[PDB]
This record gives sequence, structure tokens and C-alpha cells, in this order.
Amino acid sequence: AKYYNEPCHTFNEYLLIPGLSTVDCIPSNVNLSTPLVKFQKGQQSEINLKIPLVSAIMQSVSGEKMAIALAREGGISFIFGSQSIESQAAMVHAVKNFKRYLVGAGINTRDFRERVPALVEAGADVLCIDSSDGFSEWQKITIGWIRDKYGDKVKVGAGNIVDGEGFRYLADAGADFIKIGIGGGSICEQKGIGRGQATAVIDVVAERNKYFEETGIYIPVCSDGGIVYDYHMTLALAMGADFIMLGRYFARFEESPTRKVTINGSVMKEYWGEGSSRARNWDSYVPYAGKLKDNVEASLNKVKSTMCNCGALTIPQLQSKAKITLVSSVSIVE
Amino acid sequence: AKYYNEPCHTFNEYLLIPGLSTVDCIPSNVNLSTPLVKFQKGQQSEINLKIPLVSAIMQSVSGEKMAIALAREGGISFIFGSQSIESQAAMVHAVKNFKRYLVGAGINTRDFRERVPALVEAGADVLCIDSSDGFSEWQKITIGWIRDKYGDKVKVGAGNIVDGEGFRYLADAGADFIKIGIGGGSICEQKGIGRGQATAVIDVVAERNKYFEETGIYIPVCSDGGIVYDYHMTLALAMGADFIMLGRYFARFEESPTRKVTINGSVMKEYWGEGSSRARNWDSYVPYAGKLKDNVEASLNKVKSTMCNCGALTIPQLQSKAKITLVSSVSIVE
Amino acid sequence: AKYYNEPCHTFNEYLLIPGLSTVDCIPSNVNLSTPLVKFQKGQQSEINLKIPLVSAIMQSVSGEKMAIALAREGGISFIFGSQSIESQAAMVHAVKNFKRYLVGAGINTRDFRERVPALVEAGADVLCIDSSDGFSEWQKITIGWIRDKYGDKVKVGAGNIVDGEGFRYLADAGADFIKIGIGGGSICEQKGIGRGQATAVIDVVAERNKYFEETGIYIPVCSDGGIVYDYHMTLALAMGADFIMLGRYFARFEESPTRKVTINGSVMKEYWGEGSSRARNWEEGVDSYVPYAGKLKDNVEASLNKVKSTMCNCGALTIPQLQSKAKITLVSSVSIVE
Amino acid sequence: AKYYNEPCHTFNEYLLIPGLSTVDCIPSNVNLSTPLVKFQKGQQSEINLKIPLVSAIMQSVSGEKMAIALAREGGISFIFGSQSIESQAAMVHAVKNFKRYLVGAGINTRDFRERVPALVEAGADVLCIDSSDGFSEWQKITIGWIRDKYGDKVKVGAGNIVDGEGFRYLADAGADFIKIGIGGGSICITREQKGIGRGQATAVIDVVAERNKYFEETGIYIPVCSDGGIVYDYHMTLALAMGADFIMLGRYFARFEESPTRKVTINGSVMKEYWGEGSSRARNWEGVDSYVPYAGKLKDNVEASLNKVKSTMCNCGALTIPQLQSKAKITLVSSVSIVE
Ligand SMILES: NC(=O)c1csc([C@@H]2O[C@H](COP(=O)(O)CP(=O)(O)OC[C@H]3O[C@@H](n4cnc5c(N)ncnc54)[C@H](O)[C@@H]3O)[C@@H](O)[C@H]2O)n1
Ligand SMILES: NC(=O)c1csc([C@@H]2O[C@H](COP(=O)(O)CP(=O)(O)OC[C@H]3O[C@@H](n4cnc5c(N)ncnc54)[C@H](O)[C@@H]3O)[C@@H](O)[C@H]2O)n1
Ligand SMILES: NC(=O)c1csc([C@@H]2O[C@H](COP(=O)(O)CP(=O)(O)OC[C@H]3O[C@@H](n4cnc5c(N)ncnc54)[C@H](O)[C@@H]3O)[C@@H](O)[C@H]2O)n1
Ligand SMILES: NC(=O)c1csc([C@@H]2O[C@H](COP(=O)(O)CP(=O)(O)OC[C@H]3O[C@@H](n4cnc5c(N)ncnc54)[C@H](O)[C@@H]3O)[C@@H](O)[C@H]2O)n1
Ligand SMILES: O=c1[nH]cnc2c1ncn2[C@@H]1O[C@H](COP(=O)(O)O)[C@@H](O)[C@H]1O
Ligand SMILES: O=c1[nH]cnc2c1ncn2[C@@H]1O[C@H](COP(=O)(O)O)[C@@H](O)[C@H]1O
Ligand SMILES: O=c1[nH]cnc2c1ncn2[C@@H]1O[C@H](COP(=O)(O)O)[C@@H](O)[C@H]1O
Ligand SMILES: O=c1[nH]cnc2c1ncn2[C@@H]1O[C@H](COP(=O)(O)O)[C@@H](O)[C@H]1O
Ligand SMILES: CCCCCCCCO[C@@H]1O[C@H](CO)[C@@H](O)[C@H](O)[C@H]1O
Ligand SMILES: CCCCCCCCO[C@@H]1O[C@H](CO)[C@@H](O)[C@H](O)[C@H]1O
Ligand SMILES: [K+]
Ligand SMILES: [K+]
Ligand SMILES: [K+]
Ligand SMILES: [K+]
Repeated sequence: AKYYNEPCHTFNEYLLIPGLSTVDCIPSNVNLSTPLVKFQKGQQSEINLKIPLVSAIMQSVSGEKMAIALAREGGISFIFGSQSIESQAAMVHAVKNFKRYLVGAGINTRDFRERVPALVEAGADVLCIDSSDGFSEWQKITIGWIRDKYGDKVKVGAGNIVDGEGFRYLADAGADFIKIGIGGGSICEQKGIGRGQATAVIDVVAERNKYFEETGIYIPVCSDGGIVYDYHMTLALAMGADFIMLGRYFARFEESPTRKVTINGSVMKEYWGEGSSRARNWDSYVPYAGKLKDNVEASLNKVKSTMCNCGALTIPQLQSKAKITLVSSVSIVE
Repeated sequence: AKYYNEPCHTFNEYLLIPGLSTVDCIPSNVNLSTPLVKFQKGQQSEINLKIPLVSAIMQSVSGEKMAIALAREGGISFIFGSQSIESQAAMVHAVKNFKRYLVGAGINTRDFRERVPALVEAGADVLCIDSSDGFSEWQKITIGWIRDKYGDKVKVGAGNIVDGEGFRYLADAGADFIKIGIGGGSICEQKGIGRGQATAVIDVVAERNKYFEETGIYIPVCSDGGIVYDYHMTLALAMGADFIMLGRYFARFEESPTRKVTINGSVMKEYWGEGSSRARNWDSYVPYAGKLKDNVEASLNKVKSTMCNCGALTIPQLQSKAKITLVSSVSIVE
Repeated sequence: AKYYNEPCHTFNEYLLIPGLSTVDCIPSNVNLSTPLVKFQKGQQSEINLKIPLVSAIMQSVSGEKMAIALAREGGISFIFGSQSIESQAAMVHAVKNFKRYLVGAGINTRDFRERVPALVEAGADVLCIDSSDGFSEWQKITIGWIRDKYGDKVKVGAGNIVDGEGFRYLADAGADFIKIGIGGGSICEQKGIGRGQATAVIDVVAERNKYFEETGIYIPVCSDGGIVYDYHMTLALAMGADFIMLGRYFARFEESPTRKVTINGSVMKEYWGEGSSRARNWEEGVDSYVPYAGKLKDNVEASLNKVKSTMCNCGALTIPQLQSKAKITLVSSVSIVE
Repeated sequence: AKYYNEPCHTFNEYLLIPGLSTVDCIPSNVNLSTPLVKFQKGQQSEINLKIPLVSAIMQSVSGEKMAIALAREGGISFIFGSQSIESQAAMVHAVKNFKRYLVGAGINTRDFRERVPALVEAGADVLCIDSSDGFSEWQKITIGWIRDKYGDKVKVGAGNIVDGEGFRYLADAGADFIKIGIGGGSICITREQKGIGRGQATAVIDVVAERNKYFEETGIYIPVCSDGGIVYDYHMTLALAMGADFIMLGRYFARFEESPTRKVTINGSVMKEYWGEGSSRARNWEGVDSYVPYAGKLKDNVEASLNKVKSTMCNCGALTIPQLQSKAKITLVSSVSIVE
């Protein structure tokens, strides 16, 4: 078997060390745009978000309201695929025909032959294979089928890998963007598979950067899961992630499709995992945080502020200049 | 004194990182058979289990019912030896002439001269010297006696060492399989001897493989104790263990020779250690879990599924392909 | 991005290993004076404190009474700047004209143009640019303006950096002393910037000593925040810090400008961060309560006697000797988690 | 300042890995004797203990009863010096003329000119300078006075250091044995006061290495004592395996009937008093005051502990302490493992 020369780490084990902040670096001048899909060197991505946040492919988070709300702020949602092809297709259509908003859709490696056409006809701007382990022939086959039928006209995100090898496989398979994260989810012990979210992102980004140099193709990567604090967003971006996928964070908003409940005088909101027995056959609570616009605005202002402490006016600048340190276990145990 | 460059670790400190899962790797195609006794390169072991689980050499777990139930599922039990030579021989016989089922039996380094013949005559398929410290002349003497009288016809497992040095000694002594594990057991501080189960397995396996390349003799090793969760099974196997010995896991079952009791409305089963003042002169409660068949089925289904995430259809494949990472203490401390 | 070969640590992760104690090293002979502002090789700083303690630039700790009480013990306070220029200047004046006591003042990188002249006129002995991130052109600009107008006549501390790069920048910019500390404060998660206080001090100090070899200029550094126990003082000094800035420690005293409240039988004092909403509007911080400890004098005396005693276990009669002779070891997380 | 390439550790962070146990390595064949004072190569120590256990220099543990009981088991006690010279001297005399028993006495760097002569006259077999920081001129001066007046006739242990530098200094001053341990005692708040100390295991390991170098350099073997930090019996085996010739314990002995403290019932539990020598009461004839569980007679406890130690030694394939120190395989354990 193969072992590693060092243990994996989570976002909570790192801190950013300030760099030179110039007079022109004010939060208001910070550009949070980022590429969603792969593009060739010297060119621009066919799809660019204004903000680096995307909502999780979950019944408890990415519904119509969320897709529209998040799209309005510059992000994009991936309508959960744990429902019938018609339902999803409809939701996608609804978002597109609201008055245009970008919308994504999750797909599986089983019914893609009939699921993809529907989503495409429905107007989905981008798809993403949904899996806890994307390092497999099924994703290669699924992605290959899509290229076979739509060429580069259909954008499909892929996987969920945690190392260079997994990244490499999906990159060669054709994926437009690759998703990172196994076990870091807040609602994730069972199979004993996973890796610290921070280490997974750092390792995958290094591989992605090599790949770019080798092929001239820049494949955006998404840090999926593990975001507990706003500053985790800044760390994920600083470590190389182009955009971030969150579930819990969004589940707490008014726009999520879960019901608002009250527990012990506190207004909560339901939130369950896609791997739970209820979604797979198409569980917990999170504090109600209010409207998406208000929250997203706050989190990103904090992100923008921090970027300037690091001397960065753009995400690529941050990824280049960021100084990141590990923190001792005792420091965290405070 | 001799010191080590790194601290020893437990199974809870590791995670498996997915490998390439080919379309044909589905739980129903995974072969969980594994060798029980040493054989020559290129050949096969004389004894091969259908599943890599064996029950502990303890009064509270390996009785007649356990031996039959587990053998049915494809594993094997080592009838406890903290009882008269006549009693133990009786059990071995009952199991053998039930209607054939393989059964093991534990022996000690004191009365082996009469215990082994009785056990052998009763039809025991394999023996195992039972000790908390197999790194001793007594085990070498015992194996030497069995060889003197039966040559290679009687298979004898041996030890319980936690490093390459102990493994090498027992290998050269002639052991058919070597058991790993000191201080990792659930019901185990007193003498300050032991090692993290994970490091012990990793270290002994490395030595076992060197021995293989040097002699062409592959000696199976058993990871004994320390299994808290099902995923720990996959890890032990991935680290090189050919089979796993468990006590607590099996004590919880209906087939264990202990009585079922009720404590606070919760049905429990008695479970005490072989080092306790009662087994030696021939303690706690574990939750009742039901039938062995149903539990073993669920655990191994998880193991099979995980093996496929790792791209392995067989145990030897898992041991070769497995990517294993250490986890930060902060991560575990969650 | 740039990564570090080792995790940062806090003061609670270190212990001092004793050195040779001489017959004459007794607390009563230990000299605790330390330099406040940069000076050249072989020389003496123009401002030397009798004790290495200074109070934080916070509304909840450095008011007029604190300034007088701490100056009396040999230290110095930095009157908070989260108030109008007239009020702060008034405070400085009252301290200087009490009956003379040294006093400092915090300034910002925004209104320094008129804030500095007023504070200087009011009689402030030293100023300090107050910020959670001093690694910025604004600090260089502020010091530049000051040097342009008063040359070396006005002493100004600067920053709050946590690494050699930050120090080097502020040093070249002209700072009279550089303050270390981001995220180690007791009332500090949000932006995720910072570094363990011990590592920050150790790294900045190493850079400060290199700078000294290169330029012949010694720049005193201040370990700001993170002091929980008295022995943390000795450690901070041992690691290279010339003086220590504290907020919580002093807020607990009778002389702090905050009111006293009773929380379940215990007498407490209010203590809120300057990054909180209320101070900025004259949220990097919180609003808490620290146990009332009594008079500054008694407490400081108790803490320092502890420091002096430890210094002698280390074989040092002076702070510079300590920084030179100290044997410092990291302790296992298990040892701490006891 | 000076820093270290690695963090210090406590005894709880180590485990022993078995070695080859030969058929003849049985508890009843193990030799636990050990040298108490320095000797020259190829020679033997003028004082050898039958068991590597000595009792702390504390009012709460080393009184007359303790001294007699432990000496009977093959060890030795160091009568506490936080009392008048006449009192301490009387106690020593009592033990020596009980019916002969070896006994030790603690001394300080203040009144030694009058204290040493009295203790020697009373018949003390060995003295030991009692201090929390033995790395000082005062200890060298004290030892220098003793050498001047009695040459090598009077044996005196010294200090309490935690590193090679402190060891070397005391070794050069002329100490007959050196005590290791600062911040490891149970009744200590590992310096929430001064921030001085070092993990006991690392302190013993480091001091031992220097001791062995000093030996190769001078031919003089100086025994070292691991003082404090012993919680479990296996810590005893660890300390010895790490190179300690003998162990000094406070809490361990305080729990016994022979300790000079009172037995008191606390929540149905029979306890015994135990306070540090740096606590306000002993200094007025650093530490805290407390209770420990009553454990009964010293003989029964020391027998059980040492049986366990001997047994473990054989798991490591050692019949003697020097063999253990040579063959022991010691591993650090991950912090996660400890947090179990
Ligand atoms: N990120 C995480 O760590 C994590 C853990 S669970 C989880 C989420 O939970 C949800 C469920 O994930 P999942 O990976 O179990 C689902 P996925 O569809 O990838 O796999 C389920 C199973 O069906 C089988 N399968 C897939 N495609 C085929 C096919 N074409 N033909 C035959 N068999 C096939 C596979 O062997 C697999 O075991 C996901 O939506 C995901 O976002 N994420
Ligand atoms: N795996 C563990 O960490 C662990 C701890 S306790 C434990 C279990 O508890 C049970 C008891 O283990 P154990 O090691 O005490 C048993 P073992 O028989 O090995 O030893 C018991 C004692 O008898 C002595 N002895 C053994 N053979 C002889 C002989 N031929 N001549 C003279 N003396 C002899 C040994 O020195 C030993 O002290 C075992 O069944 C084992 O599985 N396992
Ligand atoms: N040490 C810590 O970790 C820490 C955290 S909060 C904190 C304290 O809280 C208080 C507030 O600190 P702070 O860093 O927010 C203050 P500072 O003045 O440095 O920054 C506040 C904001 O105003 C802007 N700003 C400053 N000067 C100018 C200028 N001249 N022109 C245009 N914009 C400008 C900056 O970009 C910054 O976002 C401080 O007193 C400090 O001691 N310390
Ligand atoms: N092991 C530990 O970590 C530890 C902590 S406290 C402790 C115990 O508590 C007790 C008290 O220890 P301690 O170190 O305070 C005592 P010690 O006598 O060694 O020191 C007390 C002080 O008096 C001074 N002093 C000593 N001799 C003289 C002299 N001759 N003339 C003038 N001044 C002098 C020294 O400077 C010293 O600071 C000890 O018995 C010890 O066993 N052990
Ligand atoms: O049932 C589940 N178990 C574990 N992870 C899940 C499950 N459902 C979704 N996830 C993952 O975790 C993310 C959510 O992360 P979160 O933002 O920490 O709640 C999703 O995008 C998935 O990758
Ligand atoms: O009394 C005992 N103390 C410690 N370990 C024991 C004892 N009896 C058996 N064991 C060991 O621990 C295993 C049990 O591991 P478990 O499955 O974690 O309960 C056995 O096979 C033995 O190797
Ligand atoms: O609002 C705030 N948040 C975090 N730190 C603060 C804040 N206000 C002041 N500080 C810092 O922390 C120090 C106080 O540290 P303390 O002594 O640990 O309470 C000050 O000198 C500042 O550098
Ligand atoms: O008051 C005290 N504080 C801290 N340590 C003490 C004190 N009194 C004695 N000691 C030390 O700690 C040992 C006790 O160790 P213990 O066996 O862990 O209780 C003694 O031999 C001393 O070296
Ligand atoms: C040579 C003198 C330089 C003085 C520098 C003053 C910097 C004050 O700061 C400036 O204040 C303005 C008014 O609030 C703002 O609009 C600017 O954005 C801000 O940078
Ligand atoms: C090239 C960009 C120059 C920006 C300089 C803006 C200066 C704004 O003006 C400044 O505002 C400060 C705050 O009120 C005052 O203290 C200064 O005296 C004043 O000059
Ligand atoms: K900055
Ligand atoms: K896979
Ligand atoms: K000293
Ligand atoms: K052994």
C-alpha cells in the first residue's frame, strides 16, 4: 500500500499571515469573479461567476428559489438530481424563464443518457456528476458519452476526488471543472474514506497547476464541503480553489427549500444529507440565518477585507501572494 | 535503550483515499478469501478462509456455537484454551462432527505436550499459541516440539508481537501465521507494554514482506484487537493484515458463550478478558447485537464496498493498491 | 501561495529550562529596565522604562488614571485613539501635568495630519500607530509624514506584524519600535489572519537581530496580547521582546476606566475590544468581563517579583541577559492537555 | 536564547516494546539492586540499594517510620530537612539505632555548616541538597565545603536539574549522585507560577546521555535519580529503562500507613494528607496541599509494584537494571492514542 509523509488537515488548522497592503487595496476594489469551466491558456472561460460561491447538489439546498437568489448575487446553484428527470428539468426551466440567470444541474452516472438531454433542452448552463467517489470509470464513461453527443457545447463538472491522481483521471476524461471533497462535509466514520479538506485542496491544486503547464488547459477546481466559518472561504480560495460549494451555509437561508421550524425558542431549518435514507430513495437542523443576499454580502465583505490584508485585489492574486501557516493542535484546543 | 523516530498510532488515526474504481468492481464481485497458513511463492495456502475474520481465544467469545456460526460464514474460531485439555478437546470434536466446518484452538506454552495431541486427535484444523508476549523462547520451544512430533502436518499460529524483530523470531521458529497486537484490545496501563495497533501491523507487515522476498515463504499475519468500527477492518486489511482477530465484536452476538442480561432496559452480554482473575484461574458488559450472520454480513458489505472505492476486487489487491493517510489530531478531536 | 514548514505556537506551549544561578542573582538585584525606542549599536535608547509593561491602546484600559498609575511603577500607557483629537490631547496633557510622568498615545493612519501635532503639543512622549495589520503603505506614509515634519524628534511605534517580512517593512519605513501580535489577544475566527504569539515573537525577533547586524540599529519590539499568566511575561521577554503590551491584565485594575459590575457574587470589570462596534464608532472584537483584581501597584509588583525570580533561575540579572541566556523548550500537546 | 529541536514529553507518552524473553528470565531471578553514589570504572559503589526506590525529602513522606519501613525493603529514605537541625538529627539517630538500617537526610544551601556536622554525627549514611533548581553556585559551594571538611567520606546527592548542562555543572562540583526533576511532581502546578520545567521522560533521557558521556570522559559513573512524575507502576519501569539508577517518589509513599501524615475520611474514602515542601507551612517550619488515597502497608505495595516491574523487565528480556537500560525498546505514543 501507499502512505503519506504527513497527516492531512482541515481548514480550522490554518491562518493567513498578512502581506503588504497597498493604498489601492480597498474592499470596494476587490474583484471576486472566477472561472467556472475549463479554458485554454490565453483565453477566457465561457462561464465566469461574479462571486466564487455555488450551492450544493442537495434536495435540502439547491431548489428554484435558491438558484434564482444565488444567481442574482453572482453565483450559481446546482439543482439537486435526486428527483425525477422531469422535476429537475422543470426546476431548471423555471430558473431560466424567470427574467438571464445562470443555473446548473447535477447528474448521476446511471440515467445520464436520458437525463442529460432533458436538462440541456431545459436550458441548464452547466452540469455536474454527483458522487462521493468520482475516481471511477463511470464518470469517465458519463463524461465521454457527453462529449460524444454534445462535444464541448455541454459543460460538465465532475467527480469529487481528494488527490492529484483522482484529479488527473477526471482531467483526462474531459471534465470542465473538478470537485474536491470527501468526508469534510458537515453532515458526514462509515467507510473510513476521506481526507482533510485543506490538504485535499492543496494537493489537487498542485496537480491542476502541473496539468495546466503540461497541456495549456486550465481546469477550475471546486472546494466542496467543510466550510464552517466565513474565513474558511478565504483559505479555500487562497489554497487554489477557484470556487466553493456549500450546503449547510445555504440551507440556513430563507431561500432554501427546507421547512422553517422552531426548537427551544430558536428558529431552525431542516437539513439532511444526500447520502441519508430519504434522498437516496426519491438529517438535522441548522440555525435560520435569514436572507441569502444579506448573508452572502457579509461573508464576502469579510473575504474582500482579508484579501487586502494579504495584498490581493483578485482571487488569482490571492492564490499567488497568500501566506498560509498551520496552527498547533494546542492553539486550536485554545 | 533504543528509541523510535516516530510515535505509534491507532486505527482511528487513518483514512483511505479512493483509487480508480472500474465498472466491474461492485460489492458482489469482491472476493474476501484469505490465507491462514504459510505457503510458498507462486502457490496457494493449504487453508484459505472465505472471509478474513476469526474470533478471539477467549472464554467469553469462542465457544462451540461461535465456532459453528462463524465457520458457516466462512471464517474460523480459535476455541479458548483456558479450560481443561479434555473440555477444549470436546468442543473441537463437537464442532468437527456437526456436519466440514473448520475450527481452531488456542494452546499455551506450558502443557502443550499433552494439549496438542489431544487437540490434534480431536480434529482441530489449526492451533495458535496464546500469549500477550510471543517474543519468547517458550514459543520457539513449543513450535519446535510440534515440528519434532508432526513436522508440517500440524499448523500452529504463534505469538503476538508488535514489531519486525518479534515477527522475524517467530518466522524463523516456524510459525504458520503470526498474530499482531499488544495493548490494543478493547478490554485492556498495567505493565506499560504495547504499541498502537496500526503501527504494529504496518511494521510487522513490512518485515513479513522482506521475509517473503528473502525466502519465498509468505507468512500470513493476523491483526488482533483494536477494531472499534467496521472501517477499521478495511484499514487493517489494507495495511497488510491477511485476517483479523476480534473479541468484543463477537461477544455481542447471540452465539457468544456469555449470558444475555438487562441493564437499564438495555439488553447486554457479559464480556471479560483472558487476563482477568477467573480465566487464568480456570470484566464488563457489551451491547447485545443479535445474530453473527446478520452482523458479519453488514460489516463485510461495508468492507467490500470500500474496497471497490479503492479499486480492489481481492484482499491482495487492496493491500497493493490502498492509499493510506495519517490524520491530524485536531481532525479526530473533530 | 506560500506555506510554512512548521505550525505556529502560543505561550502555553513553552517552558524555561534553568541555567546557572549565581550567588548574587536574587530578585532584589534584577534590573527590569528596557528600551522603548530604536537606538544605535553601543548606545542607549532615549526612552528607557523601569519595567517592561505597557497598557493597550484601548478605551477600556488606557485612560488618565491608568497612565498615571502605570508610569508610577516604571511603565507607560498609550492613551487610546478611539476618541476625538481634543479629548485624547486633553488626557495626555492631564497626565503630563499631574506631578514628570511618561505617557504615550495611539494614532491612526487617517487623521494623523492634525492628530500628531496636537498629541505632540499636549506633551506625549511617544506615539504608536494603532492597527490590526500594520503591514501597509499607510503606516509607511504616516511615519514618512512624521519624519518629514519632525525628523527624529518625534518617536512613533508602529504596526502589529507577526513575521520578519512585516518587521523589515516597518523597520525600513522608520518605526521607532514595532509591535507584534495578530489574533493572540484575549478578546479576539473572523478574518482568519494571525499567528501564534510565541512563534510571531520568535520570528520577528530573529529578523530584528539580522536587521541590527546589517544596520547597526536596534529596534525594540513589543509582544502585544496573549498574556494569560505571569510566566508568559518572562517567556515573551526571554524570546526577544523588549517590552509587553497588555489589555486584559490592566483592565482588571481599579485604575482602568471601566465600571465594575457583579456577576454571580464576583466583582467584575467591563472589557471590550477596539475592534468592536462602539469603539470604532466613537467587529474584530467582543464585550466581556474580567475579574476585578484590585490596585495596579500590588498586582504588577506581584507579577514582576515572579518574573525577577524566574530570571534568576535562568541566570539573568537583566532582561538582555535573559534574552541571551534563556533555554526555551516546546512542550508536547499531551503534557499541556495534562 | 536557545531552543530545542523537539518538544519534551512525560512518562505517559511512552510504551515499551517487548524483546526476547528467555526461559530463565523470571521475576524471582531479576536483580533490582542499584548504585546510590558515584564510583570509578571497574569498581563498585560504596552504597548499593536492593531496590531502586527512595522516598521524597518531604515532611509529608520521609519520617522515622517511613525510613525504617523502606530501608527494610531494600531502599532508603531522605529525612526531610524542613525542620530544626536538632530534630532532623534526632530522627536520623533514631533510625540508625533502631536495630543496620541505612538512612539519608536532606540539607539546604543555607545552614549546612552547622547542619552537616550534626547529621554526620547522628550517623546519616548519605546527604542530599534539597532544591527545586539545583543549577546554582550555592550547591557547588555547599558541596565544596563538604569536600573540604570530609573529603569523599561524606556522600552528598545534589541539585535537581533537567538537562545535560545542569548535570555537568553538579558533576564537576563533586556530587555523588544527581537528582532529575522540575515541574513533574504531582503536588506541582507545572509552573503556572514560574514557567520553569521539563517533561520528566525527556529530562531523564537527556541527563542520562550526558551522564554516559561524562563517564567515558572521566571514568567516573555518577548515578542519577528520576525525582517525581511517577503515577503508575509502569512509570517506574520506564524511568529505569531510560537510564535512571533509582527513583524518588513522594505521592507514592505518602499514601502508606508509615507516612507521617494523618488518615482522614473523605466521602467514605480513607485518605492521607500530602503537601509540597514549597507550600506555605513547610517553608515556615511552589506547591499545594491535598489528599491521596490510603494504600495500606508499604511492604505490600512495594512488593506488588516491583513484581510488576520485574515481570515487565523480563518481557524486555532483562534480568538486571543495567540490562534493561541497554536492551529496552521505547516508543512514543501519539497524542490521539493517549486521549484514547
Ligand atoms: N462528499 C462526500 O464525501 C459525500 C459522501 S456521500 C455524498 C453525497 O451523497 C450522495 C450519494 O453519493 P454516492 O456516491 O453514493 C452515489 P453514486 O451514484 O456515485 O454511487 C452509488 C452507487 O451505485 C453504483 N453505480 C453508479 N453508477 C452505476 C452505473 N452506471 N451502473 C451500475 N452501478 C452504478 C456505484 O457502484 C455506487 O456504489 C451524492 O449526491 C453526494 O453528493 N458526498
Ligand atoms: N494482546 C494483549 O495485549 C493481551 C494482554 S492480556 C492478553 C490475553 O490474556 C491471556 C493471558 O496471557 P498471558 O500472556 O498472561 C499468558 P502466558 O502463558 O504467555 O503467560 C503467563 C505466565 O506464565 C509464564 N509461563 C508461560 N509458559 C511458561 C513455561 N512454559 N514455563 C514457566 N513459566 C511460563 C510466563 O512468564 C507468564 O508470566 C491470553 O490469552 C491473551 O490472549 N492479551
Ligand atoms: N491585534 C489584533 O489582532 C487586533 C485585532 S482588532 C485590533 C485592534 O482593534 C482596533 C482597530 O484596528 P483596525 O486595524 O481595524 C484599524 P485601521 O485604521 O488600521 O483599519 C481600519 C480600516 O480603515 C482603512 N484605512 C485606514 N487608514 C486609511 C486611510 N488613511 N485611507 C483610507 N482607508 C484607511 C483600512 O483599510 C482599514 O480597513 C485597533 O485599535 C487594534 O488595536 N487588534
Ligand atoms: N522539583 C520541583 O519542581 C520542585 C519545586 S518546589 C520543590 C521542593 O520545594 C522545596 C523548596 O525549594 P526551593 O528551591 O525554593 C529552595 P532553595 O533553598 O534551593 O532556594 C530558595 C532560595 O533561597 C536562596 N538561597 C539559598 N541558599 C542561600 C544562601 N546560602 N544564602 C542566601 N540565599 C540563599 C536562593 O536564591 C533561592 O532562591 C524543595 O525542598 C524542593 O524539594 N521541588
Ligand atoms: O449524506 C451526506 N453525507 C456526507 N456528505 C454529504 C452528504 N450529502 C452531501 N454531502 C457533501 O457535503 C457537502 C456539504 O458540505 P457542508 O457545506 O459542510 O454541509 C456537499 O456538496 C457534498 O459533497
Ligand atoms: O484480559 C485481557 N486484557 C487485554 N487484552 C486482552 C485480554 N484478553 C484478551 N485480550 C486481547 O485483546 C483481543 C480482544 O480485542 P477486542 O476485540 O478489542 O476485545 C484478544 O484476542 C487478545 O489479544
Ligand atoms: O476588538 C479587538 N479584537 C481582537 N484583539 C483586540 C481588539 N482590541 C484590541 N485587541 C488586541 O489585543 C491586545 C489585548 O490583548 P490582551 O491583553 O490579551 O487582552 C491589544 O493591544 C490589541 O492588540
Ligand atoms: O511544594 C512542592 N511543589 C512542587 N514540587 C514539589 C513540592 N514539594 C516536593 N516537590 C517535588 O516533587 C516530588 C514529588 O513527586 P511526586 O512523587 O510526583 O508527588 C519531590 O521529591 C520534589 O522533588
Ligand atoms: C501629504 C499628506 C498626506 C495625508 C494623507 C491623508 C490620508 C487620509 O485618508 C483619506 O481620507 C479621505 C477623506 O476621508 C478619503 O477619501 C481617502 O480615501 C482616504 O485615503
Ligand atoms: C492620490 C490620492 C490622494 C488621496 C489623498 C486624500 C487626502 C484627503 O485629505 C486628508 O484627509 C484626512 C482625514 O480627514 C485629513 O486628516 C488630512 O489633513 C487631509 O489632507
Ligand atoms: K497587510
Ligand atoms: K474510486
Ligand atoms: K538555575
Ligand atoms: K518478550
